[PDB]
Parts: sequence; C-alpha cells; structure tokens
Amino acid sequence: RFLLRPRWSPRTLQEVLDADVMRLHTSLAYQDEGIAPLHVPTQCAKANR
Amino acid sequence: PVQKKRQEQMLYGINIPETRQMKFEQEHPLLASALRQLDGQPKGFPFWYKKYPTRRHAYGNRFSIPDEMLEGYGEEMKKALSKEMMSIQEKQFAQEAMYMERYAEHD
Amino acid sequence: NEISAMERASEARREIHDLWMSTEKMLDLENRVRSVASLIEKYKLDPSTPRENDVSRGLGDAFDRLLLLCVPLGKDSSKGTDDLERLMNLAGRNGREISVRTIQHLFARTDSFSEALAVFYAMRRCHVAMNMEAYYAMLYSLQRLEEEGWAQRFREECEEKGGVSEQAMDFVVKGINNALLPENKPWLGRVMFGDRDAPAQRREARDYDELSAMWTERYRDG
Amino acid sequence: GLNFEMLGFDLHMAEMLREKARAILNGVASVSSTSVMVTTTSVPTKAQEREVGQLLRDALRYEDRVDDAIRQHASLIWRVYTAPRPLMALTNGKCRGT
Amino acid sequence: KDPQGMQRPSPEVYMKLNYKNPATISRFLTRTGHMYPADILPLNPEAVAKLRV
Amino acid sequence: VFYAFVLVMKPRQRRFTSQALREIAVAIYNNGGLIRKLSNEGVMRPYSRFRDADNTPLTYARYVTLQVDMGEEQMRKVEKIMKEHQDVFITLNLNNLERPVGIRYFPLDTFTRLEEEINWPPQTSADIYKQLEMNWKEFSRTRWSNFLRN
Amino acid sequence: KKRLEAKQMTEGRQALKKKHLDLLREFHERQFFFWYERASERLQSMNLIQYIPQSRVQEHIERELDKYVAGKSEAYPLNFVGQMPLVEDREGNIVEVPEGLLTNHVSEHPESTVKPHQPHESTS
Amino acid sequence: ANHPNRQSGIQFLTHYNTHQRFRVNKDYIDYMHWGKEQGQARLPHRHQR
Amino acid sequence: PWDITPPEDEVSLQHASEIFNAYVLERRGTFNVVVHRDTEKLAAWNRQRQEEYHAYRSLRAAPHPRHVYARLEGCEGKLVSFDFVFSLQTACLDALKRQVLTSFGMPDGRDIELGWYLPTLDTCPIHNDVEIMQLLHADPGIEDPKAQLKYPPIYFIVKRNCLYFSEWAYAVKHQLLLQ
Amino acid sequence: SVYANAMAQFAICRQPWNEYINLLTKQDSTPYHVEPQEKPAYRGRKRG
Amino acid sequence: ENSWLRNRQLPHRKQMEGIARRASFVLGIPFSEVRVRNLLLPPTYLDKDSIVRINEAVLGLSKEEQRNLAPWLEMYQKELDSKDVDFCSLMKSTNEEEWLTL
Amino acid sequence: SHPEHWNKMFSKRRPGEGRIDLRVLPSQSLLGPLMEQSDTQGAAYFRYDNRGHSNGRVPGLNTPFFGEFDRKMMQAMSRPLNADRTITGNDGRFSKTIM
Repeated sequence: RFLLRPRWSPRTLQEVLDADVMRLHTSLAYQDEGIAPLHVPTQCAKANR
Repeated sequence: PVQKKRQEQMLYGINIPETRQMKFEQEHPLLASALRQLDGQPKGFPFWYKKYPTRRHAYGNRFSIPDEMLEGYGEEMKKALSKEMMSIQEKQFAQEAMYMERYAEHD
Repeated sequence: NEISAMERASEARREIHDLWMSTEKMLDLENRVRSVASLIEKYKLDPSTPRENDVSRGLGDAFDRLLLLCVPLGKDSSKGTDDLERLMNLAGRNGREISVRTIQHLFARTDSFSEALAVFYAMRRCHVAMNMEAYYAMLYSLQRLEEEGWAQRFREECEEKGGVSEQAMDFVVKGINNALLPENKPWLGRVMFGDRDAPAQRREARDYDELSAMWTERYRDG
Repeated sequence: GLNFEMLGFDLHMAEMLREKARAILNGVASVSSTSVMVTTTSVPTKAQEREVGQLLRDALRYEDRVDDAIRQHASLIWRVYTAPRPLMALTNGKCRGT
Repeated sequence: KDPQGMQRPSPEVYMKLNYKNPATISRFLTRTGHMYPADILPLNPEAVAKLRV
Repeated sequence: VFYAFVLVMKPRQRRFTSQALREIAVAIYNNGGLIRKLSNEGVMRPYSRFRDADNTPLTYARYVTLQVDMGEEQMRKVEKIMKEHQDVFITLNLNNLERPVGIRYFPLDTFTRLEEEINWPPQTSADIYKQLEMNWKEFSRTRWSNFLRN
Repeated sequence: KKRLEAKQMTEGRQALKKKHLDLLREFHERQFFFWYERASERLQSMNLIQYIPQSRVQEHIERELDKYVAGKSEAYPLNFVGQMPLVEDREGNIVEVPEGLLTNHVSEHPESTVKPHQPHESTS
Repeated sequence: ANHPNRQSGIQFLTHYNTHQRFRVNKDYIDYMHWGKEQGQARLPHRHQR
Repeated sequence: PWDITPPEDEVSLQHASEIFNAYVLERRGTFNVVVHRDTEKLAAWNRQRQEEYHAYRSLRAAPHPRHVYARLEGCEGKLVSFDFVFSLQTACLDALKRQVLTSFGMPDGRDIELGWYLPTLDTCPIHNDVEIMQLLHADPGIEDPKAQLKYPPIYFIVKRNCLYFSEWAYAVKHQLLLQ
Repeated sequence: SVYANAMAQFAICRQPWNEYINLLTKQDSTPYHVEPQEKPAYRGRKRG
Repeated sequence: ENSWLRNRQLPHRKQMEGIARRASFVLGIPFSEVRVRNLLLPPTYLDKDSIVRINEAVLGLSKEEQRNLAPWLEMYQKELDSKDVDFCSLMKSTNEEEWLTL
Repeated sequence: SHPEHWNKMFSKRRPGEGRIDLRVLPSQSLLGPLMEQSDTQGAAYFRYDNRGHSNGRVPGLNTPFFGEFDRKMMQAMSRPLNADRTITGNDGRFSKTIM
C-alpha cells in the first residue's frame, strides 16, 4: 500500500509495451526524435571550432 | 531665569504629560478599553507596554516602573518607586527622556 | 490501589470524550458548565484529593481538553474560573506540563476581555511560569475580540443598508486600525521564528481535534 | 547531476509551446513522410503560419537548451577523463548521476 | 593557576565580606590589620575593594 | 535599599534613646522619607571608645540599625540632623545598597532587598541556604495568588 | 540609468531601515514583557517589606528597643554583628551580661550590680 | 623607540584607529603581567588579533 | 510537583531579611552555641517536601496502564496496538518488547530497540525503566476523541536490528514497485 | 524527501571515525597523564 | 519596479487568512467557500497574457462578452519583456532572515 | 590591565591603596547568582530574544551543518573563475584547487 506513488505513464511494469522498449535499442534517428548523436570526444574538442 | 525654572522643573520631578495618555487612547483604543475596564485592579498582564514603547519613556517613576503596574502593591511601595525618591541622576535622565520624547520623530 | 485509580481514569476520559464530542445546540453555555462541574465533583478531582486516590495522573490527552472544555466561563456565577483553576492545579501537582498549543486554544475559545483576563489570571494563580508564546496568544485573543467586534458592526451595517460600504471593505482587507501584533507586517508575531497566530480566530472543537487527527494519521503512515 | 529541475522546466516549456501551437492548427499532420519535425509545418493559412512558426521555433530552442545541458555534462565528464595532468577529485560527499 | 588571584576568595566570602563581618574581613588581614600585599596574597580586585571599604 | 544607617548610640535612658529615634524618624517623615527596618541591638563593647562633647570615651554602646527610603538629597538634610544630635556616636551611611559591587542589568533585584541580605551577616551559616530556598518556594507559591486579590 | 538603479536600491534600503525600526519596536516590547515578569516578581517580594509609617514608628521603637528586656521565656537573638548583647532591663540598666564580657565589665565598673547573662538553656 | 610610552611601537596590525600604538587612547598596556599568552604585553591579545 | 502543593504547616510569609535576623543563641550543655530559631520548622518542612517527593517519585514508579501503538520502522508498514500496564519498577521494558514482538508476529528473542515517537515527530530511543517513566510522564499521548480508547495511548517505533533477507526482499520489492 | 520508506530501512549511516582515531593506540601513551609545561615565549628584541 | 520591493507585495498567509475570515463575517459568505487569492500584474505595462488572466480568472467574462466589451483584445499582442519576466518570481527569505532581506 | 583599572599612581603604592575599577571583570560574588535568581525562568525560555543570530541562518548554529568542516580557509579564500561564480579557484604554487 503506497501512501504516495507518482503517476507514471505505463502504470505498472506489466502494461509497458515491449515493441516500444526495443526501440531504445535503435540508433538515434533524427528523423524520429531530432536528436543528433554525441560521440563525446571530437565533440568535446571541436564543438566550437 | 528660564534655566532656574528648568532646575525647579527637574528637581520637583517631571510627570509624564497627558499627551501620552491621550495618544494611547486615540491610537490603541483596544488596549485602552481593556485598561478602561481594568482600572484600579491588580493587573497580571501589561496592557500599557505599547504605551511605554521603551524602557526610558517610563520616566514618571523609578526603575521604569509604569504607572499602571503598582495598583495592588502597597501604597508604601508606590511611595518608594514614585518621583519622590528618584536619584538625581534619575531625575536628570528623566527630563532627558521626556524631552527626547517630544522632539524626536519616531520614539 | 492507584491502578484502580487509573481504571477509574479510563472511565473518566471515556465520559470526557463523551462530553467533548457533543458539538451540539444541546450543549450550550450553561449545559457545558453544568456537565463539567459534574465531572469534576464526580471524580473528586478537586485538588484536595491526596497524592494517591487521585485520577488526573492518568487522564492523559483528555485532561487538556477537559481543561479547555470549560473556558467560556458560565455567565451564571463566579464559580466559572474556579473549576479551571482546580483543573490546572491538579495538573501542576501531578507535574504534567500543559501544552502551549493547548493554552493557545484556551484563549482561542474565549468570549470577551473579561474571560481572557480570567484565563490568564487563573494561570497566574496556577503556577505557570509564563513564556512569550503565552503573552502573544493572549494579545492575539485581545485583538481578535475587537476584530470580531468590527466584523459584527459591519455585518449589521451591511444588512441595514443592503450592500457593502467603503469602510466595510477597507476593514475586510486592511484589517483593524492600529492593530497590536499587526497582520500586514508578519515579522511581528513570530516567537522562535515560527508563527504563533493561533488565537487569530475562534478555534472550535474540531479545530483542536484536527490538530491531533492529522498528527495520528500522520503517525500511522509516514 | 544535471539540474533535472532545469531540464524539466525547459522541456515542459517546449511542450507548452507545442501545445499552444497545435491549439491553433488544422493540419499539423497533413504530410506523408515522417522525417518532418515540428516546425515549418506548412499551412494554407498565413495568419496561422505566422504564429505557429514562432511557437515551433521556440519549442526547438528549449529542446536545444536541454540537449545542451546533457551534452555539456557528458563533455565535462570527458574533460575530466582525458585531462592530461593529475586531477584528484577529492570526493567529499554524495554525488548524483554525473 | 590564577596568578593575580581572581579566584580568591570563594563566592560566599564576598557576601560575607560586609561591614558587620569582621570575622571574614580578618581572614585576609595581617595580625595587625594590614592587608597582605598584592604580590603576597593576590586577591580579586572586587575582594580588595570590598575589603578596604 | 536607598540608604542604610547604622546608628551607634550612647546607652542613655529609654526615654532618651526612644526620643532620639522619635525625632530621627519624625525628621525622615518631615523630609519625605520612608523607613523599612528599624532594627535595634542591645549594648555592645566596640573597638573604639567613642567621645561625645563630654570627651568621655564610652566603651559600651547600644546599637540601632535603620534602613530607609528617602530622597537622595533629603539624605544630606536628615544626616546633618543625625550627626549633630548629641547622642549618636557614628552612623555608617551606605549609598551602595541599590548597586552593590558584586552586581553588574536589572535594578530592582537589590532595591527590594534589605541590608540583612545585601550584607550577609556574621551569624549566618550554610543553613540559611535551604532556609532561603524554602522561603522562596513558599512565598512564590502564593505571591501571585495573593496579589490577584483586589 | 544609474540614476534609476541607485534610486531603487536606496528606496529598498530605506524600507529595510523602517522594517528594522519595527522589529526593534517589537523587540523592545518583548523586553518589556520579560521585564514585567522579572519586575512584578521582585515587587511582590517588596510588598512584604514591612514599612513603618509615622503613626506606628512610636510603637516599633519601643518594640525594638525592647528586644532584650532582661527576662524572656525564650532565648534572645543576635545582632547585626551577631554577639549576644548585654541584655538590659529598662530605662538604661545593663542587668544581664554574658560571660565573654562580665569579667571585663565588672573589673572596670567595680560597683555595678552585674549579672552573668544565662541564655535560655535548650534542655528544658 | 626609547621614550617610555612609545615602546608599544608601530602596530599597524591592530584594529585601533591609529597605527601608532602609543597614541591609541584606548587600551593602555599593563606591562608586568600580560604577555603570558600573546608573546609580549605589546601585541594584541589572542582574542582580538 | 512536590513543591506546588501547599504545605502541611504554615510558612509565615515574611521578607527574606527575617531569615538572617532569626538566629538565636543557646546554651547546649555548658557551652554557648548558635541555632536558627526556625531550623526545626525547616527540618519539618523539608521532611514534608522530601516526603512529597518520595511519594511522587514512587507514584511515577507505580504501575501505569496505557495503550501502546508500535509502528515498525521499515517499509512493510505495520502498526500494532495493545493495552499494557506500565509497572515502572530493566524489567518492564523487556516485557514490553516481548509483547510487542508477539502482537507483531515475531519471536521474543528478537533484537528490538524501542523509540519514543514524540508529539513533534522526533524519535528518541528507550533502554531503561526510568527512561520509560519519563517518557510517560512527558508524552501524555495524542489521540482523537472519535477514536474511543480506554487508557491514554502511547506511541513507539520499533527499530529492528536484524533485518533479514525476507525484509530486504520486502523493501526492494517496495521501491521497485514504487519507481 | 517524501517517500523514502523502502530503502531507508537499511540506511548506512556514517562511521565513528572521530572515535576510532581517538581510540587508536598511541606511541606516546602514558599510564597517568600530565599536561606538558609551558614553552619559552619571545619577550621582545631586548629579552629574547 | 524595485526588485527589492516586489518581494513585499504579495500578502502573507496571515493576511490571506485574515481577509478570508473577515470577509466570511462581513460579506456573510460562508467560511468553507472563501478563497482569497492574489494576482500580480506586470509593473510598467500589461501583456496580453495578463489581460487574459484578468478577464478570465478574475472576472466572469466569456469570449462573446469580451468581444463585445473590449473589442481590441483581439489586436493586443503585448507580451512580457525579457528583462521583465522575472517580476513574478519573488525571492524567498526564511523566517530567520527577517532582518536581512526585504 | 593594572594601569587601566588599578592605577596606583596617586598613592604610596602601599598594598591597600589604588583606584581599583570593577568595571571590567565579571564579578565572582555569590551576590549576583543569589539575588538575580528568579521564580520565573530564564530569558532563553521566555524567548525574550528577537533577532536570533546576526547573520540570520548560519549552518552550524541555527540550521544543521551538512558537508565537511573547513578548519583552514581553503574555500573561504577562493577566487571566482566564473562570471556567475559557479566555480571558485584556489591555487598554491604547484597545485590548483577547483571548488
């Protein structure tokens, strides 16, 4: 009995779609989200140049 | 002669002028009404504190003993702490506070 | 023995929650004082009782509400404040220390300055070395008495004239003229940097009882 | 970690603007390809193009202001990692994600 | 430990150092009434004042 | 107190000592004053033979203690009646009672008190400790209940 | 522009000076509260100071000069210096003298009827 | 300094309204007793430095 | 509390200077000696106050029946409730701990510390019998009159020192189920 | 926090390092302790 | 305009309850349903957002009554200036600092 | 001080003379703690005192101290390397401390 639980979207674990969670295994598709990759170095160095 | 009259007005003991009383009335009418019903009686709560906004304004007696505190106590105690036994430093400082009371902006 | 006294106290505080959960038009200014004097003289809680043979040591959590069940003094006799003084004095002799959010409620139930001064003088005689929160809740009572005065006068006027007046509105907002412990300057009624504005209004029965119901339903799940 | 409060603020504002934008438009999804993102959603209305374009651009901007906090922090972990000289991170107390 | 004698006498001795108290006076004066000099019996200044008077 | 006055006096007749104090206290009350504790002591053999105008060194003196509340310059007035009285040998005059040396700020704490407790007397012991504890407890029990009479 | 920023900051500083003036008033009232408690306290204890008005001094003088009247079914009390004074009788007669002083007093007043002042024995 | 009352010297590192420690009308230094805790009876006490 | 109640004898109120003016002189045996004229009244009065004190500390030590609410400090929220007579003369606390374990559904030899839960949400562990004496003499209880109780309630937390694989399982299931 | 009840059951507080250090074994331990005597303090350029 | 003063404009909960209960008496409106609130308005001008939330939230005005009374609110597009956005976000001072901050 | 409070200049310096000034030392008399005892409580209970601590809310005296103690001044004497002062610096000679 949770006195206080947040309102997550997929209420409890079982409801979570499984053809969803396997998307986060897909590489970043800027067409989909609009997120460019990181490659944290060669962006740490030359991000301003 | 002004200053010798101001010596007899310092060694007879200055009494707190009634301006403070009347300003307390037309200023805090609720504390006055409480006092108005409580006049004479041995008081166990200070309904004059806002009337004496500071230690020094209570120059009408000794030791900053506000007038409306000594009711129930002995008349001899009221005589002890009245303007009659104020030390000479006490009386000079009494005049000082009274005047710094009526010439100051905020107390 | 004194365990029999505690068993008696069990019944006592039962029939005290009885008296306290009335919240009725059938419990008025004389009926409450009659019932409270009845319970005092029934359980012999007059301080004359010896150390043993006395109940109040186990009237836990109901003694204070009995103590404050009698605050509006019976406008019938001078035996109003004597029951409150006997109550408090038995509490002192036992040595239980009276909560400040209980004396705040003694005052938050007072009717007029006569009764407020009556409670304070009772506590004077009842060996309660005074705090500042005590003085402050006393002044808060002394102020709310006049707040309610002005609110009554302006209700009267609003009925008799039909609609709100300039003065009624500026009272409603700005509050009482030249208020001691003013509300628009909130840095003024703080003791230990917490707000002691509890006698701001009348605290009913459920006002006190909520202060403990949240406490306990907070206990049970926190 | 990242000031997740700030990331939540910027993200919520980006979505508040996406919503004040679609609370005007008939035809956000009037297109057929999917690489098209929120802004430059062409409208046959130029009293609505003129307002929704602004909202969608500011949405893109708050999303970048979140993208940037995350990239900055990754690059600062990497700053520490590839630091040439000795960097003794005297960890005196808790330290959330990053 | 306290050179100039700030801790001598004991607090009771003050209250018993009055004028009607030759008994507690004479326990800091020489057999002739002389004070023992400050280099010798280092007294507290308040004690010395109350004692001279 | 305002002032203490230890009046060593010549053991005259009880008509004369009484009359000295009759004129002394009447002088106080003619001088806007008060008296608290007019203690007396039977005769005692001082360390100094005191001499009146008769130049006689009298080695036995009856004692008076008189604590008072007066005006601080009526003090000067009455004292020069006292010292010039033909019967006192010496009056210890204490102004320091309001403000003794061990204090210092609250001013009543000493003004209320009497000499017998600003100046601990020689007689006392370690018993007046618990005695003053009981005196306070059983005064402060009703010190408020009693004031709230009137 | 600097005009506006300094105007602002100084209006605030004036406001804070007023706010302190008010918190200061409040603190002085709290002072007078804790000074009431302390001072009403020492003023009851002053109600006990038995003052001797002019009408009653002529009795208390006899009552106090009668503190050791040469005969009393109790023991007599000490002095402000706490000896047992030579317990006189009436109108100025040292008629009861303790033992620390009888030896010296009779040696110098050979012809006084002296008495060794016996304190009230605890035994009886 | 060989004048008496100038041995206190130049103390700029006091708090007083002067650097000439012998002109500070404030805290005349006891010379025989102090110094147990501060070096010399000149220097300020270790609770005022 | 032993000095609140008016005394058996009458303490003649007088100013404190009368204490010092009260010494009397006495001839014990053959030598003089000094005796406080009211040192015997003092002895009686102090006997009366020490008697009130011993009576009162005994009255505290007396058996004190109260209600007991013990909330298990831990995620598996269980509050148990039972009446319990507190004989305040370490025995009573150990009894309390065994009873708590029983109404809790645990063995009696469980490593259990108890802790006051103050009216202000502080918690203050207990180890003694005198400790609980003052716990009771201070915390009267906080209860709703709409909750009909018999005896004054009292509020403990139970801190368990052995927290098993089963309880760790409970807690991890709880926070996994939470987030 | 708001809802910590789950893992707050086994919280891992901090260890008594001050005590551990104070109760280590010291190469200067003494059966009966004595506070060392005062050192020479530079009394001036005249006094060394 | 004094950002040192915008911190002392919003009334304190002592005030928001003291207006509630004074109104519940005089205005006679029942206590449970008395809900005193604040509305801060930008300091030197008024953005369309603030006119929206004056009319809608404060007054009882629906679009066909506004479009009849204030027919220019359709053309109003004044918004908050970047130097001005932070007027509402007041600085929070604890209760031990009543002597330092405003 | 002996010259400030016990100026023996104007006498023979005979062991008893001297203008002993009792303005400085906290009295040792039982006079005080005896007479200035009150049936009420102390100001710390009366909650007499406004103003609390002068700096308002200090993390060691008013509110709880989180973190470590700094018995040096290694963070107090720290130079802002940022315009917003989110970083502060403290360099020795061969070391650099970035807080």
